[PDB]
Amino acid sequence: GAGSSSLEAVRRKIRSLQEQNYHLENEVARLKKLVGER
Amino acid sequence: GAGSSSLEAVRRKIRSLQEQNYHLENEVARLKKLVGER
Repeated sequence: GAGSSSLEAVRRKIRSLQEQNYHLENEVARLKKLVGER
Repeated sequence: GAGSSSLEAVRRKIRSLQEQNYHLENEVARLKKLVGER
């Protein structure tokens, strides 16, 4: 009743988000490195 | 859905990763728009 937060749902969200975290992290990081204008 | 185990750890990893997703998403995005190099 007053508990549960979808383990499978959060499991796929955690794993998925994780991938995106490293994807956006490396994307942004590499983005700057690629940019590094001025 | 269902589970009951580290729901807090995963819930925090999901919530955290989520925030980072939107943080890096809005960051990178605004970046590519900011960098607009080359």
